[PDB]
Amino acid sequence: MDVLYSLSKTLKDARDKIVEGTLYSNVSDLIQQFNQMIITMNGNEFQTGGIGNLPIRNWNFDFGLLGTTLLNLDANYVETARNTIDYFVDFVDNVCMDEMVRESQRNGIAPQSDSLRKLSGLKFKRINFDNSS
Amino acid sequence: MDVLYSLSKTLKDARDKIVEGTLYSNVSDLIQQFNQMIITMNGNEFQTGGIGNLPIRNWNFDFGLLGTTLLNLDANYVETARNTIDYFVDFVDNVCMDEMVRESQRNGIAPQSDSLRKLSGLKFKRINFDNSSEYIENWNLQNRRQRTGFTFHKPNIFPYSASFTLNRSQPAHDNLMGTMWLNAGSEIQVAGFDYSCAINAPANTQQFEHIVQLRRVLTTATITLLPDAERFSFPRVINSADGATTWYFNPVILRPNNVEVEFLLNGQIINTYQARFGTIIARNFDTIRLSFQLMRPPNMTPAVAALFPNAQPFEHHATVGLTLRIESAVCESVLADASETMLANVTSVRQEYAIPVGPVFPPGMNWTDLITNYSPSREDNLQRVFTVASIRSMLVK
Amino acid sequence: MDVLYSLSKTLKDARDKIVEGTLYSNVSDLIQQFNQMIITMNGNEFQTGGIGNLPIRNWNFDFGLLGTTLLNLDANYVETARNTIDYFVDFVDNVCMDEMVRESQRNGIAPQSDSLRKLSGLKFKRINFDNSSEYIENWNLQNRRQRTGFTFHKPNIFPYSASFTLNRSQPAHDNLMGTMWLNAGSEIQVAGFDYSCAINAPANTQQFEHIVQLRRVLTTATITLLPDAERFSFPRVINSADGATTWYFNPVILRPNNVEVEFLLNGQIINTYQARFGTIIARNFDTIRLSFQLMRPPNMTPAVAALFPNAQPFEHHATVGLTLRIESAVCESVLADASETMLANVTSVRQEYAIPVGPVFPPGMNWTDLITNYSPSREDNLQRVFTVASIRSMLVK
Amino acid sequence: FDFRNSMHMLTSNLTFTVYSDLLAFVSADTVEPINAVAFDNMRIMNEL
Amino acid sequence: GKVVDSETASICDAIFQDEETEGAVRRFIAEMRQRVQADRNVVNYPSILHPIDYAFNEYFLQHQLVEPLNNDIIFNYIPERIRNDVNYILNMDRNLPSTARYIRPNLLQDRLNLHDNFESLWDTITTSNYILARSVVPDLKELVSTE
Ligand SMILES: [Zn+2]
Repeated sequence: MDVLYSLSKTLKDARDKIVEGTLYSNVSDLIQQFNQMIITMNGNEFQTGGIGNLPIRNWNFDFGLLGTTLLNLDANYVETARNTIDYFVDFVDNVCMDEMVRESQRNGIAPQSDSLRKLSGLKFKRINFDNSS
Repeated sequence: MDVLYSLSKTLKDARDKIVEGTLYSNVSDLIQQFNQMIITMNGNEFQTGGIGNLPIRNWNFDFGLLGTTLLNLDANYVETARNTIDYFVDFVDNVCMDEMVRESQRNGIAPQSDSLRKLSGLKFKRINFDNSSEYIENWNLQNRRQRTGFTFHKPNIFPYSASFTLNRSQPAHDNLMGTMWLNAGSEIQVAGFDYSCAINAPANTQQFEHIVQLRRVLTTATITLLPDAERFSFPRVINSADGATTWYFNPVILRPNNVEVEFLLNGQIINTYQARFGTIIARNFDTIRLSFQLMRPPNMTPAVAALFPNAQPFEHHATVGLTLRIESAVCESVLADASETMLANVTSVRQEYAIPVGPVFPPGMNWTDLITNYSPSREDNLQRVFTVASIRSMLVK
Repeated sequence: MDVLYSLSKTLKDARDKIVEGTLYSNVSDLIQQFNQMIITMNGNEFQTGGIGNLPIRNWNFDFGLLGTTLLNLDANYVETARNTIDYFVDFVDNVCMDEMVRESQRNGIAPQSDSLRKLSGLKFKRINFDNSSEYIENWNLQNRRQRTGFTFHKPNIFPYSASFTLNRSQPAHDNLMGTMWLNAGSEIQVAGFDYSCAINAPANTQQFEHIVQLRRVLTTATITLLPDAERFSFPRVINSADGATTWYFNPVILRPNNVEVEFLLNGQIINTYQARFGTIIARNFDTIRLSFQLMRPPNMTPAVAALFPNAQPFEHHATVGLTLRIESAVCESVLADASETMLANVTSVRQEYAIPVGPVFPPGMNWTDLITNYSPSREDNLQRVFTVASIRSMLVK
Repeated sequence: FDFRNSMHMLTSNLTFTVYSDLLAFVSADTVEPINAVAFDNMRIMNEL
Repeated sequence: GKVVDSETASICDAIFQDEETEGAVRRFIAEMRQRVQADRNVVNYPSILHPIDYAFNEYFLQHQLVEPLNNDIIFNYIPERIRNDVNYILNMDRNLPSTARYIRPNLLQDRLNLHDNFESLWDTITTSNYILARSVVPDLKELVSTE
């Protein structure tokens, strides 16, 4: 669960703090966190949906990191990034929605979906952060 | 534009994180960003004003930097800084205000002022940072274009409208049937009245209906629906449709029968609720249709029977009603609501500086007029102007 | 002038052929041409405006060349370019508009503005290229004493004219004979009426004729000719020729007899068609002559006989007519038509900037007035002004 | 190995001149000792 | 065309000839020239490394710890005092090319508070700083004959 959270403030504090120009050092502490994620992911397949009118979209991972080199971000840097975020966006949506319907009388407080039951896994907790929401 | 934004979160995340004490470390990633700015600036002359009662202060730039040769910020460090910020504050104010008035039909969605037209310049883009302020977050997404969106408590979607429609009337106005309503802001109250209490109506039931077409689609709306329209539950003397005379309304209220609320989108029913009062969700709609009936009571105690005779004069007028309030909703277009100060900020700056009526906005930024004819040009200008107001409120309230 | 042209196909074939992706050598022959320009420019200062509500903007130049490298154009390359084009765009606009208003008598065909008079300069000619834009293609050929026109449509050759001519009339207007018509744009409708139904006419036939003189020759015209003038087939109350009273027209329509259309050039018949309805070709003409007759029906059923008595009152007025429409044609002179936006562009820019009436064009660029007195000066100014409008529309619509 | 993904463009400055030690460029003489003065300004060592 | 460095060079001449490498390659290698702007000091040279290599060398460029240099800065590396101590004369003589470049001295204070436990070492410092001092303290003059 807490996992899930990060995945977002990750993107927001991302799709927000990354604009044509900004001097790198406003994100050094950020870029890092980001990459860390990509790694943990790549290689693990995922499944969502499977009820009512909820499509069964499948997902895969294999993405390049993010050159932490440059001092001032050039437009070209952004686009090659936004294109990688828009897969996580369109992803998470399909993720939230999937566990935003299943219910359980007994332990109806814990995770349910084949998507999330795999997230609470241990090898993933290498991500949590900035829980101010 | 995006430029503008930074200039602020720069100062706020500045005038806030810079105080007698703290360890450098908290601002290392910050100080830097800051300086970068100063550089790009120094040397460029700026002009603001030249309209109505708006001063024309000119600004020169020649400022030092910020040593990074310290750990704990000594008071002396602050003051030598605050003095340099207070020129940017008193500046930005004079900047926002300047572009918070000019309007353009053709390209209203764009920058205008001799101040900003120079900001969108390329040599300045070297600044932009920390775009988490709900409004900018949405400004950007709108230029690449996608599912934009905002949040409003008791939004302001209904232009003020208070009227009636007599479906059955006669000169004496002694046996009317019709509806009267008040649509305003986020609320609708509508009453259906039948002076005859459906005495000659099929199944002794009179059908009523009230349709309200929103100028913009609302999504994820939390709505309160209650039976009765208190506003139309008391005696009134009203002007006739032609304004030639006045009629008397003496209501007695009955429960609305077969209540059905439909939230439609492009003619399609998206949500429908049958006699459900309390809190209901309307997830995506551009139209609300309220249908309800007055059913003559099949069984009446003497006191009730006495109010509804078989023949005129009809002295107690059977009335049924509904009240609907949109507590919160999301809209892809900016709107005024009950919590945000944007409309008030824009309207206030224009009023204070005696800004002349322009070609886009109605006189006085009148909300009813604006939302009634919410053209693309008015919306683009409104969004630009609301986004600037939000940038300004980060520093000046 | 020709200068001006390039400045555009430069940008279009630019803002179009340059995008995140394309391989290197798809722009080699292009990049070059581009730069060449920048050079010639930088250093020279420009000015636009100073007339009516036209913003007097000042322009300067000083832009770097390029990084004539990288294979598959990297995004970063684009943006650093688009930012340099958007100064030329917003420029040219302010340039076209400036010379899209000034009129000159004696020699009005040439450049006027302080902006353009400097462009025809020699040190600038180092730019012209790709003159396939129908209009420039024709501008050049014209400075070379040579023939060639433009392809038009549902053209606008006829100044508005709606009137009648009574060949036989009397105070009561109860037994008239004559014609009424509407010439407008590319269409002509004409009706011949004879209240007496040729009762006393030789061979019981009344001859009619309608002549229309074009202000410019049209060549290669595709024309639709149909019997009947629907516009003059209904009852009317019309003002008398002297404006002192009104007459009644109550038409009943008969087929036009012995229809003959002649397309003449300098008095000579170039094309002639006898009773041919549908699509006909008129290859070169400056005049159209429509001749048609009303022939009293030699045999009439009772219902028909009843409409045409031997003696007055004549209550049903025998009418025959023709409709002619020029679908397309070529003209050696610029004209307004139903597809091109030139006239509208010129008229619109002048109206928007409150440009004062000048010495050449009629108030409001009124088409009827313009084509009615289409002097050489008006045509030279119109062509200059239309060519500029077309250059502008390559970038700004 | 994919070429285009390996080929990069280079932003390098052009022709500096590095200086160390520094100071040196400081031309400086000194009054004659008999004329000293402290923050005082009246004179240090004033007992003729 | 002029290019980056040795390796960069080699590679080109090399591939240029491995027949099976898109006619586009030769092209690019071909017409692609350096970037030489005299004014400003710009030099954009065509190069080739590798993702991880560009990575390196890159930051090395974006962190050229080399600030400018004006007569003014020289004047400034000087204690606010002394300049305001008449007894001492200051003046300039050499000019400064807009080529001037130095290396920040990095003088962040104590950072480490040894002055509250590491006696052993302070003593060694003081000692040091002390001898240092004697080396400077000007010798005296004009005394009163001992005898
Ligand atoms: Zn057509």
